[PDB]
Amino acid sequence: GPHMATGQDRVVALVDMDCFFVQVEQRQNPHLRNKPCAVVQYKSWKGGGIIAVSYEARAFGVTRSMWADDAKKLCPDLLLAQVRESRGKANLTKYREASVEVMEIMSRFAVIERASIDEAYVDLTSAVQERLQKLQGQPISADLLPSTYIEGLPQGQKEGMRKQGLFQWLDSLQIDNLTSPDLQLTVGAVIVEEMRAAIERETGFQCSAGISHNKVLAKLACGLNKPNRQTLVSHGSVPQLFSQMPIRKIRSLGGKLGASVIEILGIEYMGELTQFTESQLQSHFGEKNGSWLYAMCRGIEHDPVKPRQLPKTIGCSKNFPGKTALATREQVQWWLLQLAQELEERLTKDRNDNDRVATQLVVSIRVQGDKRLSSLRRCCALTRYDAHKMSHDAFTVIKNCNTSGTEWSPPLTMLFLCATKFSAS
DNA sequence: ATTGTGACGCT
DNA sequence: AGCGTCAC
Ligand SMILES: Nc1ncnc2c1ncn2[C@H]1C[C@H](O)[C@@H](COP(=O)(O)OP(=O)(O)OP(=O)(O)O)O1
Ligand SMILES: [Mn+2]
Ligand SMILES: [Mn+2]
Repeated sequence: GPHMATGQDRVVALVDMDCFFVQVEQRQNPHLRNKPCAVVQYKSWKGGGIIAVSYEARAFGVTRSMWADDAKKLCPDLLLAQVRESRGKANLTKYREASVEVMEIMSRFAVIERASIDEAYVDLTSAVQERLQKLQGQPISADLLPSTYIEGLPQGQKEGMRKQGLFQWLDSLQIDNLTSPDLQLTVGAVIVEEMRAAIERETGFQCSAGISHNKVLAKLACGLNKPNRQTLVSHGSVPQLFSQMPIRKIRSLGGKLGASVIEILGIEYMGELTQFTESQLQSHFGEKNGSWLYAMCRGIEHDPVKPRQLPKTIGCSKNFPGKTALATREQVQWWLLQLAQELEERLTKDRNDNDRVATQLVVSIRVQGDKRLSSLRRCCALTRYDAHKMSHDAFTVIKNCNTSGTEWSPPLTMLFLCATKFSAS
């Protein structure tokens, strides 16, 4: 009823760079622009593993996780850019530094939560109030929303439809009510157009975005119209949108929890969750998950945009699959040193840029025969940014996992070093 | 023989 | 603390 909180208090956007690693390589190498092309890691096994794919290449069926040899079967003219190799492993520095370029621009407009290397949430609530006060009642022109889709419109050529839906939306707006959530979302979308224009002018990178009242809806919205477009998902659009939305498409429901929601309740679509009481959902999925589901299927989520532009952890990982598994102590020591040297480089740079020091070193490994991705995770003190010391300490901490009696058994299929627990410096 | 990350929850 | 889930 009237006391029914509608979860319409905030304006939240999710900005995601289109095929980000590919764009980084296309900026650097103009020969790759506007072409089917992908970014690959390594090159020996089946041509390398594809980790990013241009939209031209996606049209042929090329996807992430595909081997390059197989992608070339689908797309014989596919162009490839290789991830840099340093110290025997893939090194993602070029893409981290490009991400920082973009995040720094986004931070001029509003508070950002770095959600991954290529995407960030934006809390636009205060920016919208400021922009509304600056407007003082004038209507919002379609010209201010040149790449915006209004989800669910029009109702009652793709660009033609986009413009029809946008006109229907803007005609319907009550511009004189500064408290209308729909108006607030629209102004948020204006600001996000400006943000996206700034990113493209100052980096060359294009991105898509979602604008809604919370992070889950903003992330869902972002994927509705890609690439190089943005989508506004209003509170009112939620019943129709969710009525045919597979549960696995909502952030955090793509895994075993979503599968159990489907199996236990006997439903397929997000909207079907509205038929259950909060207590019913809590009984199946726990107190937190149940309350979250009960609100989220109504379009309501309260998870804040956290003020956090930097990663909380700095990690270095390598898999050693099949016959590359490590079977000698020297092999284990040498790779621990390689990882620790990349970690030391990145940490020293982080301490200089961001005025902080890590204090905990996490060491994880995967043993051949383990079906788990991580077999053992142990922590030690990180007291100095010294690669030899970090590697000696990781060895000291994992050494009792060798069940042999110079050899290493069972052979190691993964090494992982992660610097955590940062404190101001 | 998806790899290399990175955030967060549970107990 | 160590392990598990989820998504890029
Ligand atoms: N499994 C992975 N392994 C390594 N890198 C990955 C993996 N998944 C995603 N990435 C990298 C490459 C991507 O360019 C970057 C951003 O991821 P993501 O937003 O999901 O897709 P994308 O930016 O490549 O295309 P788009 O967002 O337009 O669909 O992170
Ligand atoms: Mn992306
Ligand atoms: Mn992304």
